[PDB]
Amino acid sequence: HMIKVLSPAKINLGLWVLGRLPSGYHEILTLYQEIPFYDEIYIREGVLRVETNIGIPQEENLVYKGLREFERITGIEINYSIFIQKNIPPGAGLGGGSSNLAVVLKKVNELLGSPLSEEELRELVGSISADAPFFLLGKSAIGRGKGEVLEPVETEISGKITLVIPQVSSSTGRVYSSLREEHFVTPEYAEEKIQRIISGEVEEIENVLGDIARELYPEINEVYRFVEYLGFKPFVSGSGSTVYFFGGASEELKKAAKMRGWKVVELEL
Ligand SMILES: C[C@](O)(CO)[C@H](O)COP(=O)(O)OP(=O)(O)OC[C@H]1O[C@@H](n2ccc(N)nc2=O)[C@H](O)[C@@H]1O
Ligand SMILES: Nc1ncnc2c1ncn2[C@@H]1O[C@H](COP(=O)(O)OP(=O)(O)O)[C@@H](O)[C@H]1O
Ligand SMILES: [Cl-]
Repeated sequence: HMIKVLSPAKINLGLWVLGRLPSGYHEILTLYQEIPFYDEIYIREGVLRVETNIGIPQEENLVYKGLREFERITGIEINYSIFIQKNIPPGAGLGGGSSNLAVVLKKVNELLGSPLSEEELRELVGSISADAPFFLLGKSAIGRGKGEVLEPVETEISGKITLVIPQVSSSTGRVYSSLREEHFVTPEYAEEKIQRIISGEVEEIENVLGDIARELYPEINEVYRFVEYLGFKPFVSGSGSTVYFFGGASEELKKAAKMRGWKVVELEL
C-alpha cells in the first residue's frame, strides 16, 4: 500500500545572525516562507530503506537518521521503504533535506498510531536539523533561537517569485563558520527589518549568509549579478546557493540557465 507525500521547500525572506552559541550553532532571526516547490516522496511497506534519485547514501540521509532515532526512542520497528524524488537540490538553501525529514517523520508517526506527541516529534526532527521544525508548521513564520522557535505570521507578500539555482552546492556549515563580529546585528535591528518585510516591504530583505556565500562560491555571485542585469533586486535564500527575485523568468534568463546549468523555478505566492 504505497502512498505519496509532497515535501515543500522554503525561502528565507531575510536572515540575521545575532551571535555564536557555545554549542557551535548561531543565534539567528529569519522570516521563513514555505514555497510551492516539492520533492515527491513515495512510502511503501517493506524493509527499512531510504533512497533518492540523486545518489545520496542511505546512511547520510536525514530521513534515515530520523527514522533510526524514531526506532530508538520508541522501540517500534520501522518497516517502510522510502523513495524521494529530489526536485529541491541539496545545498540550495531551500531546506529540502529538512523538509524531507519532517514530512516523513510526521507521516510515519501518524501511520504507527502517533507514539510521539507534536512536541516530541518537534524535538526529534529539531535535534537533527535546525530548519526541520519549520516544516511541521509551513506557511509564514518568524524563526528565532537557532531557527526552531517559531512564530506564525501573516504577510502582505504575494505574486511572482523566481528562483535561480546554480549547480554549486553551498555548505551551510562552511558559510556559518566564516561569520565574524562585523556580520552580527542586534535583535532590535533585525526585529524592525522583519516586521517591514511582513508588511510587504521586500526591499528591506537582506541576508549576511548570502553575502558570504557569494564570496565563497563565485557562481552564486554570477547569478546575483545576472539577476541585477535582468532589472531585478536579487535576494539569497539560506546560506545560498539559491538567488530569488520578485518577477517572472524571461527567455534570456531561461537561455542563460540552460547554458550554465542553472535551475529556474517560477512560483506564485
Ligand atoms: C541557513 C538556514 O537554511 C536558514 O533557514 C538554516 O539556518 C540552516 O539550517 P539546517 O540546514 O537545518 O542546518 P543544520 O543541518 O541543522 O546545521 C548545519 C550546520 O550549519 C550551522 N548552523 C546551523 C543553524 C544555526 N542556527 N546555526 C548554525 O551555525 C552549524 O555549523 C551546523 O553544523
Ligand atoms: N533527504 C535529503 N535531501 C537533501 N539533502 C540531504 C538529504 N539527506 C542528507 N542530505 C545532505 O544535506 C546537504 C544539503 O541539504 P539541504 O537541506 O538541501 O541543505 P540547505 O537547504 O541548507 O542548502 C547535502 O550535503 C546532502 O548530502
Ligand atoms: Cl538577501
